[PDB]
Amino acid sequence: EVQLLESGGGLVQPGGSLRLSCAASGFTFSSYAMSWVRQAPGKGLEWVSAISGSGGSTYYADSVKGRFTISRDNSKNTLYLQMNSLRAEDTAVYYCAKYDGIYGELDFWGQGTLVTVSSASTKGPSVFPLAPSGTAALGCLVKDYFPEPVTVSWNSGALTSGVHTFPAVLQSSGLYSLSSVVTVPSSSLGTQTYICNVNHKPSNTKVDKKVEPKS
Amino acid sequence: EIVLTQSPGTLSLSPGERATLSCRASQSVSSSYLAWYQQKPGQAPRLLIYGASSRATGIPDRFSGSGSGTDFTLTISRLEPEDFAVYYCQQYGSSPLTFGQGTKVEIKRTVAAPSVFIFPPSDEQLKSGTASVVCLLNNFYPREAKVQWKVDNALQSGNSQESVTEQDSKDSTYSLSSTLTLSKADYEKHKVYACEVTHQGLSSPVTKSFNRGEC
Ligand SMILES: [Cl-]
Repeated sequence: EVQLLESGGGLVQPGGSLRLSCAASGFTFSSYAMSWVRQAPGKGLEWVSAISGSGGSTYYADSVKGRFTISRDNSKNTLYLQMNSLRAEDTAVYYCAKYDGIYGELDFWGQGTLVTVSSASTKGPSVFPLAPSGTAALGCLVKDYFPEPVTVSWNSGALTSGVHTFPAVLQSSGLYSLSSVVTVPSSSLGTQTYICNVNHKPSNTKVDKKVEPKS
Repeated sequence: EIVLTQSPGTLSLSPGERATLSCRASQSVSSSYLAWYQQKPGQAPRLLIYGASSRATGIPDRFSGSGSGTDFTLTISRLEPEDFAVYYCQQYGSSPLTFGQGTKVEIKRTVAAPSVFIFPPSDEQLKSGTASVVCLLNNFYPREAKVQWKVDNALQSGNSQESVTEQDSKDSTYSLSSTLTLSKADYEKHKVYACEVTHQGLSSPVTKSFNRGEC
């Protein structure tokens, strides 16, 4: 099966540089033109750059010309995007994608890697309880972290039913915040233990927060 | 560049029903070089249609495309559960290639009112000089709902943020989290913290509240 596996994304400084990689398998890589396409958070898809099969021809969007360089190493089955002079507006999920050799359209996309461009430092989240007071609701507020992402699980994965982990919001401070909630039998509140397991890998934060009724 | 406008922004339909999506170009698309992509949340785009009307290999019969010049159509004759996703059109006849803003095809189900819960800020957070108040609207349809914050009957503005989950795979509902952010000093100045919810599934608005400093 055809696969395109992306890597090299993460948090970087304005004016800084970053290199993305796209590892191709399951087809003769050197026979096809390749592309990078970006999706800024919550917005549309924007084509970034393209390269011929041999690497002899390269193409760029106006918004990245002179700063980004597309390249490939056919002996490694790898496509590259060298992003120099980065700006906040370059913040996006970046996709590598293959061009159809016969018909010309993009026919296969990689899963994408998040690139965040900001002067702000990595920051682990504070995790606060959302205490419960038929059906009861409880959760965890995961506040003031940077960059994305975090993961949340309940009771080390044992509790999944009725769980809603919300998309993070970006606050004016420039830090993210999300809630994760679960609805449970209100009779279970006294006997059953509820713990939210929060991971923020960029800051190596691991927090297990027990959520209890407050009196 | 060629601008692609898709309509409608959202389509609410039931499984088994017909879906018709429109993609209008600001200039004539060359040689019907227009593609349609499917994208599910957190996933890479998947090619459905190339050349305005040609099904990609592996794409089921139910998907078809038509059109020329400036007006293009994607048709899904009979919606399967897995067909509910975002759909983009894309022109590649004139560089740079460009994408429409996408049409979301959502499951239409019976009107369900939200279960509303309010959460006070924890004692732990209050030590940091900030108070976050959270309002949960659980398992509702349709997606539109209105949340008003009231602090001792005073309407709040400019100090809350919302996020909504993706449509639930089991019951087809949405959930919404709203967070009111106050300095501790402002939080301490008032008693009644209230979240007022307006929704189609409610005959009149639903208020959930608590008083600061009362078990
Ligand atoms: Cl080529």
